Amino acid sequence: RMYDVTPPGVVMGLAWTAMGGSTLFVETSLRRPQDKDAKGDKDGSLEVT
Amino acid sequence: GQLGEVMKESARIAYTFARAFLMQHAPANDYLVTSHIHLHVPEGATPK
Repeated sequence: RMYDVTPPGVVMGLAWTAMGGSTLFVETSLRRPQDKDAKGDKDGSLEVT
Repeated sequence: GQLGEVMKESARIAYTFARAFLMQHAPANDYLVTSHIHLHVPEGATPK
């Protein structure tokens, strides 16, 4: 189990891999400063990887 | 400088920390938040 405290935005997830099953983690994070404009109205586009 | 996108998030993070460190240190200066800046990292580093 790599993480133990699990810093925010990381969660465990089971996966029925090609051989056996393994508890792969899922992770996420910001990619730009958020308040680029306090009035800004643009969709917070996701980027999957 | 031949950015991989992962290098782009790292860059933006470092940028924001710079912006915070200035106001934490010398509030009167405002050079970073008020000006455009080109930055160049030469290629060669492997992505990891």
